[PDB]
Order: sequence, then C-alpha cells, then structure tokens
Amino acid sequence: EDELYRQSLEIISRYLREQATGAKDTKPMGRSGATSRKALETLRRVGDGVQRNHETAFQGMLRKLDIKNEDDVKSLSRVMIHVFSDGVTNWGRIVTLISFGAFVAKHLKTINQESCIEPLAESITDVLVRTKRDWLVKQRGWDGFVEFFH
Ligand SMILES: CCc1sc2ncnc(N[C@H](Cc3ccccc3)C(=O)O)c2c1-c1ccccc1C
Repeated sequence: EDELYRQSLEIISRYLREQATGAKDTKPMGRSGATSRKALETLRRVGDGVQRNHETAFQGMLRKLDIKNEDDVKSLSRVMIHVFSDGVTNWGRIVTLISFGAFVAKHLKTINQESCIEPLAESITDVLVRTKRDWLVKQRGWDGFVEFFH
C-alpha cells in the first residue's frame, strides 16, 4: 500500500511505547526488518541522547503544551505541523520531533493516559510522512536515517 508509512509507524510507535514502559517489543519486525531494527537501535542511541542532553528545553515545551488528556494530544498535531513542518528538513530535526514524542509518551504513562500513546505515535508518523514524503524518499528513507547516524 504505502511501505514508507507502514515502516515509519512501526519504528515510531515501537520507540514511543518502549520509552514509555521500559519493555522492548520482541514481536518480529514486518517487511524490511533489517532496516526497522537498525532504525530503532539508532533512535535508542540518538533519541535517548537528545532527551538527556536537552531535558530542560523538552521539559519547558511539555509545560507550555500542558498535556492532560486525549484532547491536549490531538492539539499537539497542529503545533508539530507549525514547529516541525514549517522549518528546514534534516535528520537532526526529524530525530528531535521523534525524541520529543518519546518524552511526551513517558509523561502520558506517568499521568495514567497510556491510551493516548498510540494516537500520539500515529500523529507524529502522519506529520513526518505527509509533510516530508519527497525528502524522505530522496534521502533513501529509514536506510538513509541509519547511514546518517552510523
Ligand atoms: C512541538 C515541539 C517540537 S517538534 C520539533 N521538531 C523539530 N525540532 C524541534 N526543535 C528544534 C530545536 C530544538 C532542538 C533540540 C532540543 C530542543 C529544541 C528545531 O526546531 O530545530 C521541535 C520541537 C521543539 C521546539 C522548541 C523547543 C522544544 C521542542 C521540543
């Protein structure tokens, strides 16, 4: 159907869920498994890095967005389009968008709003793939991401 979308959702949804709960998903990765695994290993290193290095900036943004429920998560979409989509495009901003997803997902787990983590992952994947389709394709998608951060 749309392999780039499917693979993107798989990687982003797994990272966000693993960050929120601490459990690594052992259910085998779907089509192009070698790439999705390396992509997720890359996020574990670079994404954990951005969250640790920029905790204060991440925390201040979470505080502005005041996420309390499903409604607040739905309104993050408009913000991500304005903040992410309207800026320059590059793997460093893509990793920042996804890392901030993880930081929000951990927040959702603490406040007993885990049911919002899957929707969040879908919203981030939709923002990324809908708005950066041609750039992702030109940069060889998730193979490119993995090669970029080696
Ligand atoms: C809605 C929140 C989002 S989505 C997003 N996507 C890409 N980059 C972001 N941020 C980087 C700056 C940057 C780099 C590293 C750490 C912190 C902040 C960019 O704008 O270059 C952002 C931000 C965002 C914007 C401002 C403050 C905090 C965040 C999370």
